This record gives sequence, structure tokens and C-alpha cells, in this order.
Amino acid sequence: TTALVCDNGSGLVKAGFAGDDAPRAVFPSIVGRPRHQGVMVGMGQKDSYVGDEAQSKRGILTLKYPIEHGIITNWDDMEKIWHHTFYNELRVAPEEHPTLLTEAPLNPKANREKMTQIMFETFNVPAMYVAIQAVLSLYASGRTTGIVLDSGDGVTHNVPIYEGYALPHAIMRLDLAGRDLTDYLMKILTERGYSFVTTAEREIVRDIKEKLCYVALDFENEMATAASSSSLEKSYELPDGQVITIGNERFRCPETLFQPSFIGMESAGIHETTYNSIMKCDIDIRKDLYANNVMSGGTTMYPGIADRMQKEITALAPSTMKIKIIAPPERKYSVWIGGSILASLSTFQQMWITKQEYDEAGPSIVHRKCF
Amino acid sequence: TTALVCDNGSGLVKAGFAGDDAPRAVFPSIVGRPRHQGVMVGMGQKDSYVGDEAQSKRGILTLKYPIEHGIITNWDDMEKIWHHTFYNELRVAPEEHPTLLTEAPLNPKANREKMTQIMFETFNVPAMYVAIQAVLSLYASGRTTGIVLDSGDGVTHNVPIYEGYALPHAIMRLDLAGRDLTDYLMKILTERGYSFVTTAEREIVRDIKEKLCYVALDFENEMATAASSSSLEKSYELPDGQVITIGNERFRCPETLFQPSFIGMESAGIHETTYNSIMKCDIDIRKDLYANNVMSGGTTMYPGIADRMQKEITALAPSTMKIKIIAPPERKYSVWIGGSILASLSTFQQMWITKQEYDEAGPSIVHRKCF
Amino acid sequence: TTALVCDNGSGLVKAGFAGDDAPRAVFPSIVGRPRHQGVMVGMGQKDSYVGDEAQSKRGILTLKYPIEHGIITNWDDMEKIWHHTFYNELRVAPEEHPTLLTEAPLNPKANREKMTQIMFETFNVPAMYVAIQAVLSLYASGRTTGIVLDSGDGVTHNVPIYEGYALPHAIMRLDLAGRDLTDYLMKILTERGYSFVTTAEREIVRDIKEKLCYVALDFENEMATAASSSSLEKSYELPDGQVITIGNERFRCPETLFQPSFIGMESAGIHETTYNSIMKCDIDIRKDLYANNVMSGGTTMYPGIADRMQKEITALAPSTMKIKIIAPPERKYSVWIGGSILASLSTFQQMWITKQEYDEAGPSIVHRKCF
Amino acid sequence: TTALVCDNGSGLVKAGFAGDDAPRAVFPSIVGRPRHQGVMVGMGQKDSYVGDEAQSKRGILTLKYPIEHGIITNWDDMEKIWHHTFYNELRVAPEEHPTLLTEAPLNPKANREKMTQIMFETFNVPAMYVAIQAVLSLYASGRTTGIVLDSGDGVTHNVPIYEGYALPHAIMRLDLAGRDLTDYLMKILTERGYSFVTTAEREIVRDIKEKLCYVALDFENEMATAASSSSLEKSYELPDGQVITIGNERFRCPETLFQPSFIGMESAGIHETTYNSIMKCDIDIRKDLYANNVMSGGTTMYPGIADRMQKEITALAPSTMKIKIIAPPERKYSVWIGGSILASLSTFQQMWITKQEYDEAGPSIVHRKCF
Amino acid sequence: TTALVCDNGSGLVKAGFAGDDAPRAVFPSIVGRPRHQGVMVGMGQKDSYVGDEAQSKRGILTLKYPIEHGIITNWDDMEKIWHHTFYNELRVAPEEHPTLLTEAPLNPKANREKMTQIMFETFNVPAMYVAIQAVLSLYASGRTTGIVLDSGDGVTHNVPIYEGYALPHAIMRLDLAGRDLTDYLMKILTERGYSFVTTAEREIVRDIKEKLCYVALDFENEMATAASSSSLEKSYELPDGQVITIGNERFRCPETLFQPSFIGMESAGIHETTYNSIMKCDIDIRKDLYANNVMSGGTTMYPGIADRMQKEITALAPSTMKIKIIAPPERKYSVWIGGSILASLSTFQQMWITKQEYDEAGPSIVHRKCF
Ligand SMILES: Nc1ncnc2c1ncn2[C@@H]1O[C@H](COP(=O)(O)OP(=O)(O)O)[C@@H](O)[C@H]1O
Ligand SMILES: Nc1ncnc2c1ncn2[C@@H]1O[C@H](COP(=O)(O)OP(=O)(O)O)[C@@H](O)[C@H]1O
Ligand SMILES: Nc1ncnc2c1ncn2[C@@H]1O[C@H](COP(=O)(O)OP(=O)(O)O)[C@@H](O)[C@H]1O
Ligand SMILES: Nc1ncnc2c1ncn2[C@@H]1O[C@H](COP(=O)(O)OP(=O)(O)O)[C@@H](O)[C@H]1O
Ligand SMILES: Nc1ncnc2c1ncn2[C@@H]1O[C@H](COP(=O)(O)OP(=O)(O)O)[C@@H](O)[C@H]1O
Ligand SMILES: [Mg+2]
Ligand SMILES: [Mg+2]
Ligand SMILES: [Mg+2]
Ligand SMILES: [Mg+2]
Ligand SMILES: [Mg+2]
Repeated sequence: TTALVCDNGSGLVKAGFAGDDAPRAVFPSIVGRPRHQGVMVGMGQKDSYVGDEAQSKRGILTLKYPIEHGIITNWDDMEKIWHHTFYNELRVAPEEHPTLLTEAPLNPKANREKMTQIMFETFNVPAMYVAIQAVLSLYASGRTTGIVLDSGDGVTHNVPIYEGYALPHAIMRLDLAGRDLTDYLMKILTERGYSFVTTAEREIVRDIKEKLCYVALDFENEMATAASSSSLEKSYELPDGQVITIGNERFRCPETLFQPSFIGMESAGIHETTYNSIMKCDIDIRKDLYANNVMSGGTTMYPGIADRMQKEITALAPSTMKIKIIAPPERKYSVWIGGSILASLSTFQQMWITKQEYDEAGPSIVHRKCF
Repeated sequence: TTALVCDNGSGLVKAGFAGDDAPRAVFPSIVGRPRHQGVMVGMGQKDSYVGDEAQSKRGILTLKYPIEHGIITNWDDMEKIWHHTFYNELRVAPEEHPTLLTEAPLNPKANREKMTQIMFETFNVPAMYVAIQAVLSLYASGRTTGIVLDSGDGVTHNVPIYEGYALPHAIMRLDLAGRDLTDYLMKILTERGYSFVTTAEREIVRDIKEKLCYVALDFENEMATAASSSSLEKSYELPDGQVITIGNERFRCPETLFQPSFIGMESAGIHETTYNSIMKCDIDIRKDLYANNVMSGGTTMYPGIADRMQKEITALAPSTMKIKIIAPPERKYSVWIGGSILASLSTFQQMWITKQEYDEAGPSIVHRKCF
Repeated sequence: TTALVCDNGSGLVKAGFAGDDAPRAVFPSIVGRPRHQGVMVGMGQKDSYVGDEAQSKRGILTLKYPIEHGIITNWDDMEKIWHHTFYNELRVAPEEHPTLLTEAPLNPKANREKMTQIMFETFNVPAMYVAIQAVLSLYASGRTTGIVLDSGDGVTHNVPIYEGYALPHAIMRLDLAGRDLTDYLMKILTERGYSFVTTAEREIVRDIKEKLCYVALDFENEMATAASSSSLEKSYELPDGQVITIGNERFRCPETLFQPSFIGMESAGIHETTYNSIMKCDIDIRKDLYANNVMSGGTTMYPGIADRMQKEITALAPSTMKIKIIAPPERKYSVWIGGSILASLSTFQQMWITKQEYDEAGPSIVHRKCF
Repeated sequence: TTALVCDNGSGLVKAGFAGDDAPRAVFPSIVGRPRHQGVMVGMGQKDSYVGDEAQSKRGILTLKYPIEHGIITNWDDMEKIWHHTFYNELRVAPEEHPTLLTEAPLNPKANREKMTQIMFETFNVPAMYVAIQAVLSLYASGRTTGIVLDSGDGVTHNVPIYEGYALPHAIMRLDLAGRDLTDYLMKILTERGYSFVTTAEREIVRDIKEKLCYVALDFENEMATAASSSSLEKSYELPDGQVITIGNERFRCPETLFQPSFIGMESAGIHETTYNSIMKCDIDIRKDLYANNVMSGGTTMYPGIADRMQKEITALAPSTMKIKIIAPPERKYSVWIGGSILASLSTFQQMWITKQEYDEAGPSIVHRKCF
Repeated sequence: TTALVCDNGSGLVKAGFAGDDAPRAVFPSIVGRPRHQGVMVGMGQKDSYVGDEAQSKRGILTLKYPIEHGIITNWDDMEKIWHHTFYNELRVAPEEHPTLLTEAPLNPKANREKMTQIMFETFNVPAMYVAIQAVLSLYASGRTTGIVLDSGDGVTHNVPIYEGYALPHAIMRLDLAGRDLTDYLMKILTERGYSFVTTAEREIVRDIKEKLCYVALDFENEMATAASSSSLEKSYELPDGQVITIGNERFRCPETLFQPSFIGMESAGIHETTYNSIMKCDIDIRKDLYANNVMSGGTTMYPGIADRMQKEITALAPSTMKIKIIAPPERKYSVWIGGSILASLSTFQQMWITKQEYDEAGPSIVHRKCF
């Protein structure tokens, strides 16, 4: 009777039963296939490797991500990832359990049909739903009013919610995300002669960004000091014993989120879209949203991001308005934790799209029960 | 139903049925022909002598090796050696039994056709295969990951294998081998006035190198000590009672493998090619290869070679990486023992090149089933 | 008052005054040192040989290239090459003349300081600049809009230029070049038993590739025909009278640029990076770049490369878009000819980095006047 | 002696001498500035581009419109546009000629002073006037009684005129216009996965709306049919050969003008404000206005708009009253053509605001000679 | 200040001051001692006879050569020969003059110490050197590149020199020489019944070989003709009037150098070692050595040897390579003439091994200053 809260994270798939408080599995969404012929006969080899397998065989595999900007580009890759998720990681047969998926808002409608038909006719789920990720993030705080800024592996979006009403004219989609910051980090490391090229090495640079990067409060003073304050510089080890030394490159990376023109992006910075979504609201409610500005998603984990956000938005919003950036701990899981709560809420049983209803309407039925 | 594991060693032919644990015959690959006319009539003489015959008649024969650098230079000599191997040493008719041969990698393709056509139309074998020697060496340890350094009578090569995948872009062929060390030992012995010239005497110098030579750990301190430490010097007897005295010449011979410029060779030493083959690998797997660095071939039998290898490669590879030179005993037979195992492995029955398949494709078929 | 257009080619150094139309000197960038002791006393020997000297003494020298992938690895070798270039080949004192250098984009910044400090304090140049090679190539056609594909001895890169604006977010660096094709040609020649090993012999294989190789338009039909059409095969002489015969090896070499997986490279082929650099551009300008697709660098000299390029990119770009591969003659010098023009253009006198400006800023000044 | 009929269109500036019958120049009101540094030296570049220049360089420019909702937001941008208009497009010196401007009614009075002072002291015009756009539209029909519905790029308004008297208590200003319809078209195209983001791409979507959109007479039956009648769907080409397919999106765009709640606008539809302006009139004259309901402005060019207007207003106005929507051809220029006539009418010479009169009154004088 | 160019010829000692152009003394290296008791009292007899004395008393002496294969076997005999050379033939005291000796390469090192200690402590020379004979031969032609084939009384060797660098990995030592040809001539003369046995008679057969032997160009046709062409046969007188008649024995002697299997030698003929030394060289330089193939030593004086050499090596070396056997006149002295030049060359004064340096290092010092 418990729901399977699944997910379609662009980076990490997340899964675990409702009523639990932490996800049971987290693993990268990678499909990999061998690049060279097997020559030691009888390995018990496989045609393809997924999850942890592909982070270990990482020297001999072509790696693909089947998700780009939240749009699934290859359904035969994407179908294998789920076929692994149910049968091997959770080890639970899906035809007993209602399955709750998620996606970003403002997606090409054809994706919502494909996921529905795969669930109803490969896996034969009893029922399905398709929630909108930012809405689930808000239940983690137990609030009912706030602007959500959510920034995953592959997209950033804003959704203002007031009194449990969404304002669908105000949503912003901003295609700037951790995958872009990683691809930019490869170019500034090349200034020091370290060279990375392959998909096997992208997965090594990403381990730097999770450990040594932090956000400066006054980037101009910081970068002027970094010319002399050698105490900034830090050292890290590759898999082989090759040492790496890192300097002002520690913070020129996450500075991209506040000045996307560094990666040549035309779209405004994350605070300028956070502000400009409030300006779409009726001139009453603005006072309430400045008190409930909630952040989620892993690309807000960098130490000091909340302190920067407050100082930036204080320059835009008028004075006498107080601003309260609510950036709680564990915000790397809120989108999943909120999923666990909602799937347990007694009233939601009205919304399960039945198998019988799809056979009469055809796939388009899921356009009737969303924004 | 058992396979004949044959071989094409440059020095010693090795043969014996699969499922046995030691080769039944080992003898030098020499064809010899008389240099002078028979004058005591009625000896029951022969036109040519092969194997043990030629190591005994060694005063009256012209000796030839039909193998140079793993490339067979004379097919009519080479065909006699096998004609001896089956009918007289194993005393088994070959037209019952699948025959497994070996060769070094990176060979002129014409050799692989000649061996195939001789097997199919002189001996009329039922089936054939052509394995790559270094790959077979790895089964002797029962490993599935490692760098193999194999150095026979006539060639040295490296092959890194990861997860049962070979990396054909990384293979090194190095034409420095025991035959060169023997031809160099003849020149430094001449410093003491002992004189050897003929092919009958090359086979006597080789008996020195197998008995009195050893590898110094600190060649500069060793050679500086050898000027005074008379306890280094050793004595040995020729076939006649002529005594020989040997001194710093005990170790200046195997020092050649680490400094080929002594024989004027331009190519780097065996550890520098062992290292530089790892540097062709993707920056993930290096950590695994430093733990599985396996040696085989008779020119690694010298006492103390493994201890030298470790100290040399520790200077090249970064610290904090542990290095484990796995130089097991009996490594003079691993290439054959691994052959016995592989020919018994149940899955290999898919690979036997049938007689029927050669008559349709022609000799080129064997280019389709190798690197 | 005329500029010295120097260069840092990975293969051939090129030099000659501005306002001339062809370079006065071209010679390989090799430093060589003797491998054996001089024994005929009184030769008038030298410690080291550079340029033409080392292509003649080619049997007794260790040869090094001081340039790898456009990154200078040894400054004491590299300083000798220039010390030869000014004083012996041009026979002109450099302290009169402004000196214009070049380098590939996306290089470790430390190299740009070293070259600057050597010019200001060994040679005492009056002024210096550091242009970006692909930008100079475009002046040879007198165009102001186009995508440049430039592929020298040691690196390949793409730079789209529109209306005289570079788009620094779109540049591709691809480390696949003639030096890799030569090292691959040594392995497929070994199939026929010809053996080359030493740096003296690499400089002989390279003479084959410049003379007998050509690009097939339909590699699958060509290779299927080459099994029977003996009229493909060609013969060539080594320095000694040893004849060589070459067959399908004529074209399997330059096929590498379109399928780098043959040398096991993961990066896409030169047309796939040429295409994928256009896809970084704003959806307006693509129509203009398909009309101005200019090639330069010696590794585009092979007969028939332009005809292959057009047929390949026509499969990627949509129809109704016309494609015009502009592959003019003399494209082996465009990067130098464009240098001669730019150094004569009246407005460039604003950009000469003065000696006085370096003494105040220190070496970092050259980071202020580039991409 | 002829007047310069200039204009302040929100989208297209329009200019041409009085007594001509068609405007001599029409070009977008855009100022653009380069986004990246010039790197091909000596282009003859400019700091800023205006008019046709900016529709061609459209891949490298930041574009701004200096007009929003008829309120000029930046006077230094706006002053350049006119500086281009006189000296380069008309190529006529303005200090000879009386200049007639226009603006929407109900504007912040400060704008009317700024335009006046710029004309008197930068350009030194001999005289000026400031007509109200909807009043000029009526002379194109040669009528003297009618309700005008005028809907330009940036504002919509209604003005009833009876017997040449305006009724200033009845004017409606409605801030819904083509710029809003374009920004809404970007969101429904994203349903099909086509993505546009930048100001360079807004100017491409606008080319769709001028070509494929039309107004349905019975939107509910049309949209119900569009689920099956594939003959609705149409195809169009981007600048690159990318084909686009469009379906019910052809007509859901201009449906916004009749149901602004689709874009979440609270204000009533254009017919409901057209009706509710008549209800402000004295209960005599209504019969006359239903016979002279004249439309102008480009956002009434869509095929079939007049037929929809008649059926809508027939539901509001009582029966037995006949309704006659007068939607003539060329209504894209009436506001300019009527300007040409009025500036030639002999009696208007009483109204030219003299230079002498401004120096005595100060800028406020223009509040004395309007509504 | 002039050097004493001495020598250690196996057959003829050669001596004469530097700066002279011909040796002042040449005499056989023989020590002889009486075989019978003196019985005519008061002859003024001597215990031993050396040089010309022993060629005259040749009927009553035991003769010994103290040199065998270039290795001195008896130092008390060898010390007398020099004691004669200085005090009686040159009549010059050696303690004034630097003394230059020679030896063959590849000799037992103990010989180089013995000669050094005898020179420093019996004769008390001021300085010494030990040159390598084949290197001195090359100065006679004034060349700096060539392969030297040198074949004295007691050894044959090859040394390729390129650009004044020797290639110590390529040297061949071949122990086939005039002393062997003389001992073979004694056996074929015995076919005609002439009998020689004693050391007194060996010195008579040697006078035949210097006068009647010549090399056939086509030995098979020559020997077939010699069965009938009596005009071949020649006659010669012994010391007594005994006439000797010689026929095909004129040329079957020097034919041994091209087919050593006639004397049962296993080693290849002098042209096969001359060729096979070139094949040790890097594949560049071979073209240069075929143009500078210089011969020296008395066993190349036979009429027609050069014409045979060219026809033989033309069969081995590929065509299109030209071959130029440089066999100049006076080649019986080149090894001495080149000694006279080198000892006069101004730079050689750096190499004289001082007396002071030997007393510190001990005898081993001379291993430091040679190959
Ligand atoms: N400790 C960390 N510090 C900073 N960033 C992190 C850290 N751990 C993970 N990340 C970033 O989190 C991203 C994944 O965000 P996530 O919210 O999981 O996206 P999704 O849920 O859509 O997979 C990774 O791409 C990585 O860049
Ligand atoms: N006891 C020993 N110590 C050192 N070297 C040995 C010993 N026995 C044999 N060898 C060397 O082993 C070489 C043969 O190596 P091997 O692996 O048999 O080559 P292959 O297998 O190709 O014939 C011989 O040439 C000899 O130099
Ligand atoms: N005739 C030719 N045909 C094909 N390739 C050539 C020819 N001549 C030279 N090359 C190639 O040109 C390369 C040098 O390219 P180049 O543009 O000179 O590089 P760089 O300018 O950086 O030295 C050489 O490595 C060689 O492989
Ligand atoms: N052929 C067409 N069909 C429909 N709309 C059009 C067409 N041509 C132009 N438009 C619209 O006309 C608008 C401009 O209206 P216009 O009356 O020129 O405003 P202004 O005069 O204030 O610039 C443009 O924004 C565009 O949306
Ligand atoms: N006229 C000649 N023709 C052929 N051979 C000669 C002649 N004169 C001398 N010889 C040979 O020259 C040999 C001596 O060679 P030589 O170069 O003097 O040796 P070395 O210099 O070491 O004494 C003698 O043994 C003799 O056989
Ligand atoms: Mg996420
Ligand atoms: Mg072996
Ligand atoms: Mg170049
Ligand atoms: Mg208008
Ligand atoms: Mg001699």
C-alpha cells in the first residue's frame, strides 16, 4: 500500500519507499558499453554496465547520460536504468506498487506520454502520477507560502507559491546548472597544464568541485588578495599519486552562477531571475515572499552561498523590507523527502491515474491533470 | 580429445599434452648438417641432425637456428623441426589432434598464413589456433588484471590487460633478448684471452651465463668493490679440463638489460618500457597495474632480478603508490602451463578454426580471429 | 622598421621579414647530441647540432623535439633553436627589430611569461607580441568571416570568427595531429616486416607519408577493391637501395583523421568537431559560416581531402544549406603569409608591448592583451 | 514649407514628408551594442548599431528597445534614434522644417517636456506640435464621427469622437499589445521543444506571427477539429534549414486579444473595452457610433479579425441596431497617412508652437495645447 | 721533440721518426738460438741472434716468433727485440723521446699493462700511448669516413668510422692471416713431392708466395683452363740450384681468403665479414661507407685483389648503389705513414700519458684512454 517514490534526477537517481526518512539507493544515471574487444576469454562479461559498475570499470567504458536538460533523448538507454532500479537495487516487483515520478515544468509534452506508456505496458504499474519537482520541495519545510529556487544537475527554475496556489504565468526556466559548471572547470584547470579530455575524466574533475570550491562574498577583494595570499592555495590527489595545486581557481568556478557572462551565457544570474519572478506577482504579496525564500538542490551546497544571496538581493529589493534566505541543512534531499510525505498524505488517493482510465482516454490523459 | 600444446620458442621448443602439468619434451631448435666428408664407410650416417643429436655431434656440424626475432626465415628448416617433434619425441600422429601454436604479437602477417597452410596440408591437422604468448602467461597466476613483461630467447614485449580487455594501442615490442646477451658475453670474455668463435662454442658460453651470472643491486658500488674483493671471483671448467676464472664479468652481463647503451642499443631499458607502457593507459587504471606486475620468461631467472626491478620502478612511479613485483617460481614454464589450462577450458571449443572454413576463405581467414 | 615574423611551429620553424611573400628559412625544430665518443681526433666537432646539420648526421645523433602538443617542455633546448634562428639563418641582430611570435590558444599561462622574459632579457628585443595562430590564417584569404580549421604538426583547433569578433566560448582544442599519424604508420608497415625503431628512422617514415598517401572518398569500396586491384600498389626506395612495396597502407593512414578510434582515440573526428563548433553559435549566423569554411596547415595537403570534407559535412548539416569548402593552394604557408600582412598593417602599432611596460607590470602583463 | 511627419511608434519608426502618400523609411527602433571584443583589427567598427545594421549583425549584439508602453525609459538611447532618422535616412537638416510628433494619450507629463526641450535645443527645430495618435487615424477615412480602436506595438486605446468633439471622460487605455503576444508565443512553441531565449531570437519568432497566424470564428469548434484535421498544420523554415511544424498553435496566439486571461491579464478583452467606452456616452449618440467603428494598427492585420469583431459585439449591443465594422485595407499606415493630410491642412498653421513662445513660458507651455 | 713511431707488427717490425716519410728499418721479429755446440773455438759467438742475423745463420738456429694472433706469448723474447730496435737499428736513446705503440683491438687487457710497465721501468720512456691500428690506417688517405679492412701477418679486423666516430659495437675480429696461408701452402706443394718441414724452410716458402701467386677473377674457369693451358706454369729457384715448377698452385693459395673452408675454417670470407660489418650500422650511413671502402696491409698486395673484391661485394649489396674499392699503392706502409702524421698533429699533445700519472693510478690507467 506504500508508494514507490522514484525520481528522474539529471545526475543522481534517487529511490526509496514512502514513510522512510532517507533514500535507500543513490547512484549515477550512467549507461556504459565496452570500447574494446574481450580477449581474456570467459570473464562472464556483459554487454552493458550501469550504476556502480560503470564508476569502477571507468577506464574501458564509453559513458552516456540519457538525460539532457531534463529532456530524455534516448528511450532505450532510459528504459534500462529503471529496469535496474526496480529489480536489483530495491529488489521489489513494481506491479504491486503505485509509482510516483517527477519532472521539471515546461517540458515537451511528448515526454509525459512516453513515461506513462512505458509504465503502463512494460512494467504494468497499477497507477502513476507526475508531480512537479519544485512543488514537492516546499513540503520539506512544512510551509505553504514561499518562492522556491531549485537548481539540480541539469536545470534551474523558480516557482512562486502563495496560499497553495501556483502562479503559472510567473515560472522561470533557466538552463544553467552543475553540468555547465563542470564543463567550465575543465577549461580553467587547463591554464595550469593539467589535461582532461574524456568522459572518464569528467567524472574526476567533478570530485574536485565537491570538495575545494567555495563562494566569495566580495569577489573583487578576494581575487585581488589571491595574488599574494598563498594561504589560499590547496592541494589534492588524483587516483594515481599525481598531486594537484589549486589557487584562485577555487572560487572562480561557483562565481559563474552569479555572472553567467563568464561562460558567455546571456541569461541573467540566479538572483536576477529570483528577483524578476517576484516582480511578476501582484503588488500585494511581495512582502510575504521575501520572508520565505527557500533553496534546494545540490548546487546550493557550496559553503557560503546563502550569505552571498542575501547581500545580492538586498541591493535589488527596497530597504525596510526584511529578507530571510531559508537555506536549511540536508537540502540535498528535500525534493525526495517531500515526496515521501506527500505520497503518505491521506487525501492524495484521489489523484492516482488508474490503469482503466488510460485505456479509455489514451496517453493524452496525463495532460488533463497538471499545469 | 586433448589438445597438443605445441610452441614456437626462439630457443627451446616445448611440447606436451594438455592436462599434464609439465612439458614432456624440451630441446634446442637447432638443425645441423655435416661440415666434412664421411670416410669411415658404413656409419649409418644421416644428412641432418636435430635436437639432442646436434648437441652431441657438436664438433663436426654447422648449426643454424631457423628463428630470428620470432620471424621464421627458412621454412624448409622449420618444417623438419616439427616433423621431428610429432613423430619421434611425442610419438603421436597429429591428424587426430587439434594443435595450438603461439607467436609474438606484431609479426609480418605472411608468417601466420604459412604456418596455417603447412598445418592444413602437410600434417593435415583437424584444427588450429594461434594464441598470443603474453596472454597465455597470465593464466599461470590465475589473475585477470596485470601488466605482463615477457622476455624470451628472442624478443621482449609488454601487454597490459585490464578486466580481460587487451589495450592494443599500448603494446611495446623490444628486440633485446638472451641471444644478444650471449653475443655480448663473448666480447668481454675475450678481455681475458679466452677465445670463442664458432657456433659450436656459442653453445658453450651459454652454459656460463646460466650458472655464474647475477644482478647487482647497486652496480656502481659493486664494481668499485670488485677491484679489491677477490671473494667475488669464481672458477668453472670447460669440456676439456681447461679452468676459467671470472670476476666482475659475472655481473656486467645482466646489467645490459637495464642499460642497453652498453651494447650500443638506442632503445630504453626493460623497466623504462615497462613504465612507459603504463603511461599509455587511461588515468584511472594505473593504480591497479602497479599491483599486478607479473614477469615471465627465462631471462628473468637470474638471482635478484625482482629486487632490482622494484628499486628501479620506485624511482619512476610516484610515492604513496605501492609496487608489488610478482616474480613467482617456475616462471620458466608459465607460457606453457597457461597453454595447458586454456586448451582445457570448456568455452574455447568455439574458437577452433575448422578445416572446412579454411577451404572457403583461403589462408587470410586467420587474420579475422586475432588482434 | 620591419617586423620579424618568427614562429613556434611544432614541426617546421618558419621565419622571414614582413613585406616579403615567402619565408626565407624553413628547417626542422630538432636538437641533436652525439651518442658516441669522437675517436678521429681533431674533427672540429661540436657539442650539439641543430637544423640541417641534424638531418645529415642522422646516423649518430640522439634527436629531441622540444615542442610537444604546443607546450614547450625544455627551455634550454628551446633557447638554442632561436639562438640559431637569428644569428645564423637570418643573420640579423634582433635588438633592432620588433619580434612577433605565435602560439596555440588554450595553453598553460606560464609559457606565455617564459617566452616574454626570454625575449626581454636574453635577446633584449625592443618589443613583442603574441598572436593566436588561427586568427592569422584568416588574413591569407582576405576574409572577415569564416570558421578556421587549422591542423599543424602538433595540435588541431577550431575558431569561428564573425564580423571580426571571436567567440571564445566556442573554441575546440583537439590533440590529434601529424605526429600521431606518423607513429601509427610505423605499426601498419610492420605488418609487412619492414622494421623501424629509432628517431633516425621516424624521419624516414615521414618521407613516405608526404609522397604516397591519399584520401579515399568511399573507404569501404576502396578497401574492398584493394584486395584485387593490384594497380593500387606502389614502390619506393629507402636511402640504401632497399625497395619497399605499399598497398592498402597508402590510404589507411589518412583515414585516421576521420575515424580516430583506429588509433583508439576517443575524441570525435575532425569533421565532427568542425560541425560541433558551429552548433555553439547563435542560430542566426550558421548560414554564413557554412559559406566560409577555410582550411590551413600541412596535414590538409593530402590529395582529395577537401572532396571528402564536403561529402562528410553534407550528411550532418541540413539540406538546402549550401556548403563551400575553401581549400586554396599554398595553404601550407597561410599562417606565415597572414603574419607578414598583419605586421605591415598601419594600425597594429598600437599593440606593441613596450619594454618599459614590462618593467613596471612584471611578466603578467601579457595576460592583459589576449583572450 | 512642408512638414516633417515623424513618429514615435513603439515598434517601427515611420517618417516621410507631408504631401507624399507613403512613408519613405520604416525600420525597427533598436539600439544595439557589441557583446564581445573585436579581434580582427581594423574592421572600421562602431560603438553602436541602429536600424537595419542591427537586424543584420543580429548574432553579436545586445538589443534594446528604448520605448516601453509608450513611455520612453532612456533618453540617451532615444536621442540617437532620431539623430539617425534625420541625418542618414531622410538626409534632411531639421532646422528648416516644422516637426510633428505623436504620442499616446494618458502619458506622464514629464515626457512631453523632454521631447519639447530636445527638439528646441539639440536639433533647434523652428516649431513643434504633439498630436494624439488616435485622432490622426480618423482622417484616413475622411470621417468626422466614429469610435477608433487603435492597437500598436505597445499600447491599445479607445477614443470616441462625435462631431469633431472628443469626449475626454470616455478614453480607455489598455496595456495589451503585440509585444505581449510575441512573449506569449515563445511559451507555447516550447511545448514542441523548439527553444528560443535571446533578444536575437525574439526577432525570429515575430516573423512567424506575421505569416502563419489567423483568427478563428468559433475557437471551440476549431480547436476540437484541430485534434484530427491534420490539414491545419503548416511548415516554415528558420534561417538555418531547420524546419518547424505548427498546428493549433497557429490560432491560440491571436485568441489572446479576445481572452486576456490566457496570459493571466485581468483587464477585459478588446471588444469589451470597445463596447464599454460607448457606454460612457450620452444615450443619444450611441446609434451613430455603431455605424463608424474604425480600426487601425498592425495588430489588426490578422486575416479574419473584422469578422470576429462583428460577431462578438453583436452579442453585447441590442438587436435592431446595425453594426458596421469598417476595417479598410492599408490600415497599417493610417496613423501616418492622416498625419500627412493634417500637416497640409491650411488652418493648422495657427497651432505651431513657436520657438519664441517656449523661451517665455518654459517647457510647461505644451500642457496648454492638448487634452 | 719528435715522436718515435714504433710498432708491434706480427711479421715485420717497423720503426722510424715522425716527420719522415718512410720507415728507416724493417726486419723480421725473430729471436733465434743455436741448436748445436760451438766447436771451432773463439768465433766471438753470441747466445742469441735477432733480425738480419737470423735470416743469414738460418741453417743452425731454432727460430721463434714471440707474437701470435697479436697476443705476446713470451715477454723475455719480446723485450729483447725492442732492446735491439732502439740501441742498434735506430741508435737512439729512448729516454728522451715519447714512444707511440700500436695493437689490434679486442685484446686481453693484461697485455696493455705489461707493455706500459716495461716502457715506464725498463726503458724509462718519458711518455707513452697505445693507438688502434685500423684508425691510423685511415689518415693515410686523408679521409674522415670509411670502412677499413686491415689484414696483417697475424689478424684481420674491420672498423667502420663515420664522421670521426668509431662504432665499437660493429667491430669484427677475424683470425685468418698470412701466417695461415703460408702453413697451407706447405701442404699443396707436398703434392708435387717437394718437402719442407723446418722453421728454416717456412722462411723459404714465404718467398714463393710474395712472387708467383695471384688472384683469379673466375676461379672455376681458371682451374678448368689450368688443366690444359701449360702457359700458366712458372719456374723458380731455391737457394741451391734446385728448380721448382708451379702450376694451378699459383692461385689456389690466395683463393683461401675468399673460401676459408678450404683450410677448414668455419668463419666467413673476408668479403662476407666486410659486408656484415656494414649491416650493423644504422640504415642511414650505409650509402656513405660503400663509397670509402679502404684496404691496407700486406696481404692485400696480391695482383688483382681489388678487382675480385668489387665483383664479390656487388653480388651482396643491392644494385643502384655504386661501390668504389679504394686500394691505393704503397698500402704496405699506410699503418706506419698514418702514424707519422698523427704524431705530428698539434692537438695530440693532450693525450700523452705522463710518467707522473702512472705512479698515482697504477698500470690500470691505460684502460681509461681507449675503447
Ligand atoms: N558536496 C557537494 N558540494 C557541492 N556540490 C555538490 C556536492 N555534492 C554534489 N554536488 C553537485 O550536485 C549535483 C547533483 O545535484 P542534484 O540535486 O542531485 O541533481 P539531481 O537531483 O537532478 O540529480 C552534482 O552534479 C554535483 O555537481
Ligand atoms: N638457469 C638459467 N639462468 C638464467 N638464464 C637462463 C637459465 N636457463 C635458461 N636461461 C636462458 O633462457 C633462455 C630461453 O628462454 P625461453 O623462455 O626458453 O625462450 P623461448 O621460450 O622463446 O625458447 C636461454 O636463451 C637462456 O639464455
Ligand atoms: N607534401 C605533404 N603532404 C602531406 N603532408 C605533409 C606534406 N609536407 C608536410 N606534411 C606534413 O606537414 C606537417 C607539418 O605541418 P605544419 O603546418 O608545418 O606544422 P607547423 O607549422 O606547426 O610546423 C609535417 O609533420 C608533415 O606530416
Ligand atoms: N503581416 C502582419 N500580420 C500581423 N501582424 C503584423 C504584420 N506585420 C506587422 N505586424 C505587427 O505589427 C506590429 C507593429 O504595429 P505598429 O502599428 O507598427 O506599431 P507602431 O506603429 O507603434 O510601431 C508588430 O509588432 C507586429 O507584431
Ligand atoms: N710482395 C708481396 N706480395 C704478397 N704478400 C706479401 C708481399 N710482401 C709481403 N707480403 C706478406 O705481408 C705479410 C706481412 O704483412 P704486414 O702488413 O707487414 O703485417 P705486420 O705489419 O703486422 O707485420 C707477410 O707475412 C707476407 O705474407
Ligand atoms: Mg535534482
Ligand atoms: Mg619463450
Ligand atoms: Mg603549423
Ligand atoms: Mg503604431
Ligand atoms: Mg701489420
